[PDB]
Parts: sequence; C-alpha cells; structure tokens
Amino acid sequence: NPKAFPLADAALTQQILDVVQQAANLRQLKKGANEATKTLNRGISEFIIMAADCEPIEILLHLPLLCEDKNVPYVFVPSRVALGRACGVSRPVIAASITTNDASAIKTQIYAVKDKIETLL
Amino acid sequence: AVTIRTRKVISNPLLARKQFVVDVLHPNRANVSKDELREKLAEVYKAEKDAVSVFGFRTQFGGGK
Amino acid sequence: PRAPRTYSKTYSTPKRPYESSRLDAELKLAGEFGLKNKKEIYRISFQLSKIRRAARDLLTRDEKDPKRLFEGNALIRRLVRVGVLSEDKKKLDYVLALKVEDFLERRLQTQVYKLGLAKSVHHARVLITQRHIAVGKQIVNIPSFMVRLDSEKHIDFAPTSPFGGARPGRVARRNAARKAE
Amino acid sequence: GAEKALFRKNKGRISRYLANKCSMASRIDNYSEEPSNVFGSVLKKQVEQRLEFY
Amino acid sequence: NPADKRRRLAKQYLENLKSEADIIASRLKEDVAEQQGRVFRYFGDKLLISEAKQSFTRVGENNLTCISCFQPVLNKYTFEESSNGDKNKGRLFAYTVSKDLQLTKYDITDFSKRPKKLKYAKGGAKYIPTSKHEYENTTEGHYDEILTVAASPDGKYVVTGGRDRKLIVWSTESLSPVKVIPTKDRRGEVLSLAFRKNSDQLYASCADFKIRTYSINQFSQLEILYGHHDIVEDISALAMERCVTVGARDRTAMLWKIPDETRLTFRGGDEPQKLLRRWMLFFCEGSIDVVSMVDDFHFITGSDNGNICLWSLAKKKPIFTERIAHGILPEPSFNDISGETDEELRKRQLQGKKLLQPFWITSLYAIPYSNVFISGSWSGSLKVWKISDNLRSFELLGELSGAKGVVTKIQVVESGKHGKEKFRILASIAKEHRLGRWIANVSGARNGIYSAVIDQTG
RNA sequence: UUGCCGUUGCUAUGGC
Ligand SMILES: [Mg+2]
Repeated sequence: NPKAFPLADAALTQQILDVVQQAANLRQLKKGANEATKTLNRGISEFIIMAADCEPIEILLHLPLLCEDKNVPYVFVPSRVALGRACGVSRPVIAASITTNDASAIKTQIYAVKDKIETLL
Repeated sequence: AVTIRTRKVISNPLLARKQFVVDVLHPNRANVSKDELREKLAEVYKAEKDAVSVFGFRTQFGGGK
Repeated sequence: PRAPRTYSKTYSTPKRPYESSRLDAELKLAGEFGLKNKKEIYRISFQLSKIRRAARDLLTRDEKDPKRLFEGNALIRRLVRVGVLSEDKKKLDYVLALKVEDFLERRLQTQVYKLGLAKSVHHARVLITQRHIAVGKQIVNIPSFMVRLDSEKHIDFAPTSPFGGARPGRVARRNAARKAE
Repeated sequence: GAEKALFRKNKGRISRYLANKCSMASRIDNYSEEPSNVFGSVLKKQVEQRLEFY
Repeated sequence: NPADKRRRLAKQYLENLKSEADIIASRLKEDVAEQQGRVFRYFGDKLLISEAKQSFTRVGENNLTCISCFQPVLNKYTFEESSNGDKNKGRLFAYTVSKDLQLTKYDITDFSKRPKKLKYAKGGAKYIPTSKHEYENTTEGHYDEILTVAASPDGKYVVTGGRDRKLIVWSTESLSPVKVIPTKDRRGEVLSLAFRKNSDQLYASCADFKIRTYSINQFSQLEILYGHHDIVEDISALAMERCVTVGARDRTAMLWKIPDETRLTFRGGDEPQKLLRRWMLFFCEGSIDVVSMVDDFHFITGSDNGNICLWSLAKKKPIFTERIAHGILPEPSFNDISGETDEELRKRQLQGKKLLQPFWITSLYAIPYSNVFISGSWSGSLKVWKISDNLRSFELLGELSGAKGVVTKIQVVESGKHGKEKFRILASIAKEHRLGRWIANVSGARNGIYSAVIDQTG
C-alpha cells in the first residue's frame, strides 16, 4: 500500500548495507539515482537499493518502474544517511546499484542478499 | 617477538617444584632453543637458571608455535 | 608384547565396478571435483554407506526408543556440524536422502574454489598441497580436509604464504636478484 | 531538448543543471496521483540561487 | 640501600596524608590503585549534575573536529608534577583541530572563566607536496582535513594528523612543527590518536586498516598492527599497553596486547528478534563508532544504533547494553516526504514508526579508573552515566543540555584537593560530523567549545 | 565569545 514497498527490517537492512560497503571497496557499487538509472538501461545491475526517507520519495520512484520491467530485484532501507555512510561517500545516498559481476570476490553474499530480496518481493 | 605462556600450572612441594605446559609463540622464527626458554622462564618466575628444566618441545605443523 | 593398535580400511571396492553408467558417474565426480583417482570416490561412498546403514538401522527401531533417540540425535548433530545436512532437515529420514556430492562439496578443495581463492579446482589442489591455505590460524595441506560451518568463514591465505603477506617465494626473489645484478 | 535549445561555457553549466532539476520534477509529476507545485517552486528557487552564483 | 630511599619517600608521603586528615588507610590503597588495573574513583553518587555551570563559547573555525587537553599530574613514584616547565606549573591547556586546517590552543586553567586563546597555526594549499610520492609527503604544514589531536602526557609536544596521510608533531609552547612523519600509505589517513598515559608512546589509527605505534621522544615509527577488516576509527589508551580499538563496520572491538603481540576479539552479536521475544522499537547495530577504556579490564563502546555497550576482558559478549541511549531521530516532515497535495497521502508515506531511526553516539569518553563516563550525540544534550559498584551495569546519572550540535570529542579535567574536586567537561561542538558531512543540518547547531564545570559535594 | 552579518547588555545568543 505505501509507495515505498517492500521495506527491509532492522535485521535485513544490515546485510544489505554490508554488501554495499564491500561493493564500494571493490568498485562494484554505483551511487546515486542517476547512476542506478544508467545501470538499469544497460542491464548490468544485480539489484537496486533505495532509501525510504528520500525527501521527497517520488524522485526515486522511477527505479521501481524500471526494475520489474527488467526483472531486477529491489528493496528500500529506512535511512539515506545510513545508506550514504555504507556507500563510502561523504553525502547521503537515496539510491545505489550493485553492478553485475560473476567474477567478483564477493559474489556469494550478493546472491544471498538477492535471494532474500526476491523472497521479500 | 617471542612470547611464553605457562598453562596447567601445578605446585608440587612433594618434589619441591612447579610443573606446567609451556606454549611458545615465535612468529617469523624457526623455534626457540631450550636455553632461551630457560632464561626467560627463570626471569619470569624469579629463580636461578639451573633450577629451570624444559623438555618435550614440539612445533605444530605449519610452524609459529 | 605391546597391545595392538587397531586399523581399518576406509574404502571398499564396489559390487560391480564395470557398469557403464557407474563409470560415467565417477567420470563426473572426478572431473567436477578434480579427484586424483577412483579410490577417493570409493572412500566417500563407503563413509556415506556406513552413515546411511546406521540411519536405516536406527529407523527400524521403534520411536521413542532411548537408543533411537540418543544415537539418531548424535548422528544428526554430526551431519549438521560437517554441513552435509541442512538445519531445517533434522530428521533421520533425510539422512537416507544424502548423496556423495554433498560430502564432496565440503572438501577443502571445493570450498577453496568456491570462495574465489583459486580459479580452478586443480588450482585449489595445488594451492592446498603447497601450504598456501590456512583454516583459522593453522595451515592445512590436505585436499580431503572436511570443512565445518564455523571453519568455513576462516579459510584464508596462510601468513607464511607469499600470497598471504610473507616474503616472495624462491622464484620471485631469484628473478629479482638476477635483474638487479 | 538540445535540438531546439529548450534548456538554453558558463551557460552550458546552467543547462545541464537545469536538465537535472527538470528530470526529478518530471518524476514527481508522473508518479504522483495528484501532483502539487510546492516542490517545483523550491526546485525552481534552487535553480535561481544557482543562477545568481554564476 | 634503596629501600631506605623508598622509606623516606613513603615517610614524606605518609606525612602528606596526615595533613589530608581509617582515612589514611583508605587513601593509601587509592594512590597505588592505578597500578592495579581496576576502578578506584567512586564519585558518581556525590556528583552534582543539576548545578553544573554550562557555557558555550563560539569559535570562528568551521567543524571543530577534535580537542585534546593536557593536565599536569603529581606522580606518586617521584612526587613531582608533570608540567613541562616551572612557568607551566598548574596550567591547563586545550588544543583543538577543525576542518579549516587550523590548530588552536586554549588556556583552561580558570574553570570559572571561558577558554582563552593563546596561539594558533593554520594550513592550506601552500603545503601541498609537489613530489606526488608517499615517502616525500614531508611538508611542514597540513594541506587536507585535520581530524585528530593529542597532547603528550609530558606537556612538551602536541601531535595532529588527518586525511593528508601525515602526522605532524608540534612544540606545545610555540606550536612550531618539529617533525613530519608520513604514513607512507595511499589510503593511510589518520582517524584517531591516543597517548599512552604517563608515557611518550603514541598509537595512531589509520584508514588503511592498520594501527601504527610511534615514539615521540625519538620521532620514529615502531610497529604496525594488523587484524581489522575495516577502517580503525577510534583508539583509546591507558597507562598499560592494552590499547583498544573499534573497526567501524566490521562491528568488532579489539584489544591489542603490544608486548604479547596478541589481540582479543569482541563482538556484540545482538539481534532484534530475540530482544522482542524476550520483551514478549529495537534497531540492530550496524557499526561501532566510539570506544573508551573505563578500566584496564573493562571498556565501553558506542554504536550507530544508539547502543552503549559495556565490556569486560573475560567475556567476549557485551555484559550490559543501553539501547537507544540518546533517543530516536525526529520523524521526517510530511510536507517534504511526498509531493501529494493531500496531507493524508503524505502521512501514509511516513509508514508509521518504521522509518524512525536512532541517534549515533558521536562521542563517548570515560574518566580513567572511575565509575562515570560521558556520551554525546547531536540530540542537544550530554548524558552522564554511572557504572554499578560490581561493574555489571550502568545508569543515567544526569544530562547537560547546554551543548547543541555534533559532539566531535569529549574531554574532562579535574582540579582541587583529593577530597574536594571540581570536574570541568570540555566538548568540541561542530555543525557536521567529524568523519564527513552526512548529517542533515541540525537546527541551531553552532561551531564552538562547550564547557561545563561540575562541583563535587555530599 | 565570533570568519562574516544581526540582536541583546555595558554581557548573552539568532542566521550563512
Ligand atoms: Mg613455507
């Protein structure tokens, strides 16, 4: 019913943000709504993360429209300041994207989180 | 650096001594000869070197302790 | 004289080694898991057969039998600990549903491959046998080493390994010395 | 809108900046059952502060 | 015979106690209690938070990032003060850093009076290294954000580092740079500094996932410590070499035995599902953001879920936890959550209380070997807590609402006789968090040093 | 007591 949906819980958000920090270290993270849009256009995004406290929320609702069209999992986190923190950027992030790479060193947990996100959807 | 940890310490006044198992962490080193172990234990327990005996030392597979 | 030290055979020859379907099966198992020979497959099969025969015998016993409860619970705990049996499947019936592949994946070789430390199962084998892999703080050189759930997260390059932060191996420093000279 | 100069060196920076603001403005309108002009006003005001800066 | 010498020193020391007055016997245990790594300053109950004289002093420089305070101390072993010189007898100094690349020192001797500026030094683009090589990053001044400051216990040097991957040590009297020690790492940005109490040893936490140990008197590097899987954000030290650190998102607090070259692991591992079941809002910890050692055998940490955790060396898990210590953030405004004209539609987007999140513990400082410690946030008040006698739990002693903004670093200074001691709390206040500017601008936040003098009566 | 701009006393705090 709410526009931000599904919204990850306190437990689930941690593992998602865990993958986010690991991805940032390995240059496998795309930060910001504009970048996430580009990845969805290219079909190189494993899944998309959004912040449910975006002010206003609407300016990132185009990712959900893109996502299930391309059959890409997505999920919302309560906080953007927290999301920006894990991203490694000194500013809040309302949306980010995990780039697809089957040769990545952190593949396994990416699929683990992705499986849960699919279940939540 | 090398560290010596004493475990399972028992006080045997029957034989007038203290027994224990010595674990020696020696990163980046082949092993510690009984002489250095004796002088370090003597310093730690504040006794004469001749009063310290050490034996039965085995380095685990892979080295380091 | 001194008392005997017991010994046992860890593998048994099959009832019919010459089945073509079987031969293809060991071809699969060796190829995918990079096993040196058939004896490894036979060993794993023998262990699995012992386990499942014990499970069957336990099942034959009536429910609530103290022997059944105790021994079945012990077997399930061990199988969960080694990781073949998943947490949500703690019943003796699913033990009978185990397969050789489950044990094979838990081998340190396969785990090293999956974790990304090696680019091939054979690369994993050569890395292990060359003393580059350490579980926790200890170095393991045995591809048949079985990894536990807790041990799985601690697999890493050994401190003494050149890949693990030690000095370069003999070839590297030899090449550097000749280049400097 | 770069063929009809809808958004139009320092001038070019404004155009790219304005284009971004127009993009999110479209997002608010499209995914809103009853869009309001409250955000567009401040968003345009944000452009104005960016305009005077250059 | 040196024992006679100890007897003379003990005899003179005994005469002092008689002037200070059972009472003599207790005070004898207290003075040596620093040797025994246990809490021995039980003054929380007698403390008077409500009557604290709070003051906020504005400062020009932006985003005051850290503060280091120097206190001369009488040494029982030699019965001499720690002052560097006879002029500095009983003179209290505070050093501050900011994101403006400026060092400033203040005189804090007079508790009743606000901090008084003495000297400053400023960095800028002039000090950028031309070489572009790590080992030649040896310019006299800073060029990037200065994050930390620490004062030597001897009162002879003050040392600062930041994102320039440099650690500059300056003379306390003139703030003259005497040595530059590059970290010699591409990502080795200094995040925290801690001086070993009553020693010249300095422990530096760097962003390259390592801890570096230096000797200031020799102006040389000693060792590097490894084991953290993420940035080492904070470090605390006591008289003993068991310095503690927290690795941020690795969610693991680490105690380093330097001479033993070993390291003890500490992890929270709390989960809301069990907490709710045992109850039958709780926010799961993401990262540990501050650490300070109450004791040689105990320490405390703050998280980014607002959880203050008490620890003991014996046990790996936390011994006591205080969830959402500083409260929950204000709810996002409905007028700004969505662009819908209808207000009820906007309220639905708030999604009840699910979007609510807790404050972060930006600062957490404990007076050494005491039963009281201070925590800070941008909630707008400093909270003072008291640990139980058994060291198994702690309670909120009180609050000080004077501070308004992010509390980058909290310091405490004491003066007066042993029986009658006045405690003055100095906390650097900024408009943005030290490590970066994630935080939304807090209404009213100002750049300044917050001061609160607390009197001790019972 | 502040880099700048105000208010408030003869000192204290509002904004960037
Ligand atoms: Mg070797």
